[PDB]
Amino acid sequence: AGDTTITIVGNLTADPELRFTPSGAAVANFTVASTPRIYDEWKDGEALFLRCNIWREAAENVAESLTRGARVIVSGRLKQRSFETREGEKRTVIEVEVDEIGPSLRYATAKVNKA
Amino acid sequence: AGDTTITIVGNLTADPELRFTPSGAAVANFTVASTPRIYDEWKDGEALFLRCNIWREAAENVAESLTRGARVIVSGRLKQRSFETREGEKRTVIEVEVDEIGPSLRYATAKVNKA
Amino acid sequence: GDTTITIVGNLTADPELRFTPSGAAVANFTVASTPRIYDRQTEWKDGEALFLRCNIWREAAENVAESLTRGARVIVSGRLKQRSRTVIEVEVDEIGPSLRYATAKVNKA
Amino acid sequence: GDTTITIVGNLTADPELRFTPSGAAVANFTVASTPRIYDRQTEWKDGEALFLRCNIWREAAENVAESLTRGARVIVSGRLKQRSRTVIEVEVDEIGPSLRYATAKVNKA
Repeated sequence: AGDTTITIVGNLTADPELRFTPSGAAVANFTVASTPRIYDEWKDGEALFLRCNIWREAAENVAESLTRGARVIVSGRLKQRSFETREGEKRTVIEVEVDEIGPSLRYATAKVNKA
Repeated sequence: AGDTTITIVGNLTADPELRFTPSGAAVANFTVASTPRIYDEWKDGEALFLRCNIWREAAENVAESLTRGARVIVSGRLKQRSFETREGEKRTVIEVEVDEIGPSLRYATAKVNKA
Repeated sequence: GDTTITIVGNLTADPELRFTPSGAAVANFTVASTPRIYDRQTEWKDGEALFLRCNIWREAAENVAESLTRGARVIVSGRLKQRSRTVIEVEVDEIGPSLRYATAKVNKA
Repeated sequence: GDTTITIVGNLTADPELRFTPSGAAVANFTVASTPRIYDRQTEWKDGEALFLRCNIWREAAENVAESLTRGARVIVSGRLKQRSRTVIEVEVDEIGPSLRYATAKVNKA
């Protein structure tokens, strides 16, 4: 189905965690901190931390290509979930299923190596 | 600062709530339910409910132009917040500060009236 | 895999409605998006102005034809496509009148 | 107020680096985005292929020049702008190599 996609630019809060599923598929998890502009001065504002995940090869590349602090351009779709019941109440979580990710060449360089 | 914007299409979970601030400014709140495609059949999947808010005039127009069920195209920026402390723990909320919103002409018509 | 974009702007003129030889409806129109420029506390101004032509099909274009006219403010979500010289247009997925400076009485099908 | 878009694709060829008469660096390149087509359980295929030319300035274009070459897969975030006949290009805000089929050793400034 897909729908509702977003593009976010920010830095990894920590190194990408690459763990393997029993089926052989790799999963790369990382949260992206997107910290805004400035003015007059210059003031960092708001900030948005989004939990991301990517699989297969893309996941492995990511794991051995990015580290904590890396500024990246992320594209993917937004996924939400909700909780409940009469003894406590309503909780909401959200994540991004990354379609593509790359380190930003805004404040850095990098020598790419296709396979 | 801005940054991280999104565009979502969906239906209002309920009529837009228009309340007035003591300062005279109007606030329009509404949550958008974005329910996905299908196939083979046809299966509604995932679903994403996003709390939106718009002010000033745009807010008032919205309030007297849209109702529960209305299919709309929303554009704006994503805003997140986080909670905490040693007796309970971590909670996260998110909202969209609408820049522009309009009813969709995908499954309907509407006669617009500029002011 | 398509490249999607969202654009806000006004209709260069009344939407053009036609019918392919098969019967399918087709509406062509162009949106003029005018930018932001500032100085903040020293007067803002509008930008270069971007003109993107849009196409919409089936029962949706029939809705555009019926609701939108010249100079209407609209928000468009679609996919960039380039023709065959060779221009870049937008195949509309969703479109509706912006409620920024206007109200509207919607009517479901 | 600008119209922003995100595009994935490969570099039509090595990036073109030049310097305005003032000294500012400028990199021009074009991204070829190739779509998705399917049948699901009956073989998928790629689409029409969109070609958008991109420009990037200052110390960022100097980074593009140094990291990207012909055929590299990249993800671009920018703003649509139309020139003066009259074409539509993308003024890049951020760009980096897609890690879909490749790794990379980044190096902060």
